[PDB]
Amino acid sequence: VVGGTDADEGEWPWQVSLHALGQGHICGASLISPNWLVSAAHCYIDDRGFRYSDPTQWTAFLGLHDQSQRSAPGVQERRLKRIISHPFFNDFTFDYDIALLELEKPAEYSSMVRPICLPDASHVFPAGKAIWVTGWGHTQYGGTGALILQKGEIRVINQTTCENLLPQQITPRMMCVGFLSGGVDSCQGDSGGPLSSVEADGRIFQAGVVSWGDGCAQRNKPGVYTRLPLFRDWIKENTGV
Ligand SMILES: N=C(N)NCCC1CCN(C(=O)[C@H](Cc2cccc(C(=N)N)c2)NS(=O)(=O)c2ccc3ccccc3c2)CC1
Repeated sequence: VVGGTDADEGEWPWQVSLHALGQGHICGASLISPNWLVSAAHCYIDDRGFRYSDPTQWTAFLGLHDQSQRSAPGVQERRLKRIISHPFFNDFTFDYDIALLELEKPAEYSSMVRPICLPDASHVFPAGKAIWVTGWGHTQYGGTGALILQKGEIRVINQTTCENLLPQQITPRMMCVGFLSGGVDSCQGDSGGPLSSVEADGRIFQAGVVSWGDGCAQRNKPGVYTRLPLFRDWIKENTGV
């Protein structure tokens, strides 16, 4: 996260960290139930040197705050039993960049581990609404990741403007969130993480999945996120959630 600040410990109990066997933090995820997490599909694509699509190659850390303190009290470690990438995911356009990750064993709800609420299919996160992006990703484009979870406030951008800023790259499954001036934005390593939106009664709903961006925090290049409401039924059908 670029232009963010240290989050308070336990401030985002739904934020999860996904480590690949011997590679440390690779992507973020969100806890949505005792057994399921939501993340970005592009994080689980095999490459010639490593099988990122193999659930046994991952470890999820829930209730984590500092990457250098993965054993701290309250931090839960879990293995993945399965990775369900959206069938329509497109590695080239990044359309349908969303995945469901089944925990090998249930998360234990605590003050540091708690699911984020999921929005109904018909709900719309309005342009201009303040949203929170969190993650251990880079704090600067071409920089390095954060040890302490970072948080940043950004805003939903009008879909038409989004399409115009990134021509031939924005599908209806995507949504721009951030600022045209840049400054605050997600970045490498934040992919898979959730957008947290404070709703009418203070409860937090997931407004999207960190997916991609042209650089990080650049002017006129807000981050592109996978929308959530559009996948409510898909999540329910695949996880029972
Ligand atoms: N085979 C593979 N391992 N492929 C990995 C592809 C890529 C997917 C998403 N990523 C990004 O979009 C980054 C960083 C980023 C991540 C999330 C949000 C934002 C944001 N600005 N809000 C920025 N953006 S970039 O313009 O620097 C870039 C794009 C595509 C690339 C392809 C290959 C190598 C480097 C790349 C960098 C990181 C990695």
